[PDB]
Amino acid sequence: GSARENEMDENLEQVSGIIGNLRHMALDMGNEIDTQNRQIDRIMEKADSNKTRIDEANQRATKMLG
Amino acid sequence: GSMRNELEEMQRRADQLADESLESTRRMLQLVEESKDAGIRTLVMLDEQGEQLDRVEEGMNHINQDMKEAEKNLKDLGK
Amino acid sequence: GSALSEIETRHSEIIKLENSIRELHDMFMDMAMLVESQGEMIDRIEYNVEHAVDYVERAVSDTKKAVK
Amino acid sequence: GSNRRLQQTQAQVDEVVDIMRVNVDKVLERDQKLSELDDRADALQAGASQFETSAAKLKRKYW
Ligand SMILES: [Ca+2]
Ligand SMILES: [Ca+2]
Ligand SMILES: [Ca+2]
Repeated sequence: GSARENEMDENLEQVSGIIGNLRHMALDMGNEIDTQNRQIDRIMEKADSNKTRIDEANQRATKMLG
Repeated sequence: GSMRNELEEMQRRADQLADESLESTRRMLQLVEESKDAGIRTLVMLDEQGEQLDRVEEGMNHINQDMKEAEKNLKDLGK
Repeated sequence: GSALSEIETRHSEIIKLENSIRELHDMFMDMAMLVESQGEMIDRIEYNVEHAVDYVERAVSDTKKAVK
Repeated sequence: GSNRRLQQTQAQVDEVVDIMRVNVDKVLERDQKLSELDDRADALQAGASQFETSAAKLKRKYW
């Protein structure tokens, strides 16, 4: 009738398995955030360049209106 | 003997500790299951967001290309 | 079998494990919250950039006509 | 196993905690970048709209 220690051991085994899955997700999460952070940096440089081009183009266009 | 009361307290303590350990492992399962759900949601969102960022970068590339052309035309118009 | 000290020590170790798991749980919960919040920002960025692409595309088509 | 299982599982948890601590910091960095890009993208579309209008006026005047 020893079920207490039995369930306890089973629960711990289940927990250990899940922690393995949490490690799995944590590693993927980290790799993905690193990759996206680099992409966001690329995007930010491109956004800055485009804002400059648009600002310059509107100024140039403005000079030929009116 | 008089120690019977003490011995019963000891048994109750052993049972209490064992039970508390069991209850803790049950709480652990609830915690890791919720953690797993959170991790799953996080990966689902990161996947979606990564596709959005790819489209944003493509958009930045498109704007860059078009603005090079616009600048050429504006300079052509100016002189 | 299993002296009280062993039962008590195991209990202590189990509680320590639970506390570590609670800390881990809080990090997964916070991570999900942050990523969800960042999704709101990305939705806006994607919308704004896609519209900027459209506006620029139209603008360049008009500059092409202006030189014609 | 009791003692063994416990120490091993504690070590497993400690490792994921370590990974996640680093991950949270990386996501806080992502947060700063995205907040800035959110503002930049909104300003970008606004600037594009102004240019689009000016270009349309150029077309109306010169085409
Ligand atoms: Ca209880
Ligand atoms: Ca109970
Ligand atoms: Ca003309």
